[PDB]
Amino acid sequence: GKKKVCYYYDGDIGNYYYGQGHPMKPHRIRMTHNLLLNYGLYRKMEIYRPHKATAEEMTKYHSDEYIKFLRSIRPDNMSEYSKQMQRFNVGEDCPVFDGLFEFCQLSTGGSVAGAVKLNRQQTDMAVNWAGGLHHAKKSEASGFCYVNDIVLAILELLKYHQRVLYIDIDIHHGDGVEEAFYTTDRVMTVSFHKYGEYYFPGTGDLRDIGAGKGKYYAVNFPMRDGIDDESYGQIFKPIISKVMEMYQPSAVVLQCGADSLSGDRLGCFNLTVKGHAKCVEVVKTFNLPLLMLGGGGYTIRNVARCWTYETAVALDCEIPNELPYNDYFEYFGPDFKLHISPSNMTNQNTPEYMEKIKQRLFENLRMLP
Ligand SMILES: CSc1ccccc1C(=O)NCCCC[C@H](NC(=O)c1cncs1)c1ncc(-c2ccc3ccccc3c2)[nH]1
Ligand SMILES: [Ca+2]
Ligand SMILES: [Ca+2]
Ligand SMILES: [Zn+2]
Repeated sequence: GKKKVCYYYDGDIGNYYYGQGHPMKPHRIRMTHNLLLNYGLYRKMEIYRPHKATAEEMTKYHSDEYIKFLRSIRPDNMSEYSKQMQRFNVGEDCPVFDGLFEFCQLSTGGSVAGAVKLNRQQTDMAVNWAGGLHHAKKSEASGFCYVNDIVLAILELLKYHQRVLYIDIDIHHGDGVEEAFYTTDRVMTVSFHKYGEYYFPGTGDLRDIGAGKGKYYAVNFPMRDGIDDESYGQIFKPIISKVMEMYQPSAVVLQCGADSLSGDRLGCFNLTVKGHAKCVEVVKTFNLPLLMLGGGGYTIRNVARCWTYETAVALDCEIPNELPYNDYFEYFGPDFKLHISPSNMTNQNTPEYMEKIKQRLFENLRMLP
């Protein structure tokens, strides 16, 4: 029926600045919080402030060398660590900024706290919008991510769950999560993303299905520019339903990257908030312990709308399209509405392409015991 939702948020998260012109804007999490608070969602869920994850917690997946570098690097001592910066991919994409390590601790802290809270059966859904940083590697930062909170949270769930299902609806391929569990059947990583012609991160081919004991436990749905609600909607439920039937998981982690929305400054997809939220509703019908994370998103007004609505969906709460007054009301102009309209962009994904990729995916799903 209606489930218990635990929400994680640190009031300071919005103060971390990546640098002038960088598209990663932590302020989008404070806009999200302010919007869902202003709609009255605080009355229906538990709000918790996440702890600052320790180097011990982070090293359950990451190397000590990489975590020690992260916990010591600063804009002032930058010149000293020139070699280490290159080794760990800290530079233009993943800059060195004031409070970098603290930001990682808060982002991670909520994901691991949600996994613990779910493990103890104290909640049915845990939400951490500051998490979902799917590109971070064992000893390397990548695509604005430094610590892979998702991998750490999955490692936490694996303590009480034999099989965990990871679903990634960000526009980019969830490389870091896929790589972490590429050779195990204990975690199945299913990712829907845009693919081809030097599009970040370069990975996510349909033919990438896992290795060793993890062969057939890595699923990838490569899409082209312009995918709409209708096209995405016809593939998501059938793939997820088959993955549930064959894989039979006991816990689910769903990364909700909003960079797959219409008009995103870094994305080329054309989903609306109702189309994006349809994925949360689909996953929610299986009534399995669920951890909901954030991820991509540069058009911060659309990110705030999307995650406010997906929190409402998780609560089975109907909220009006008319936006309530809030601390960032001017960002949502000139409509001041919660829902967004799709653009006139061409959907390169022909329905036949969608059905062909889906067919090949189901072939691979037949290979599970
Ligand atoms: C959407 S924000 C997000 C939030 C949470 C989790 C994930 C994401 C995400 O999708 N991250 C990946 C985004 C793509 C990275 C992509 N980079 C590359 O392709 C390569 C880099 N090095 C070699 S190739 C990129 N797209 C735009 C820029 C960019 C633009 C302006 C900048 C101005 C200042 C400084 C840096 C900047 C980086 N970089
Ligand atoms: Ca994805
Ligand atoms: Ca796997
Ligand atoms: Zn992304």
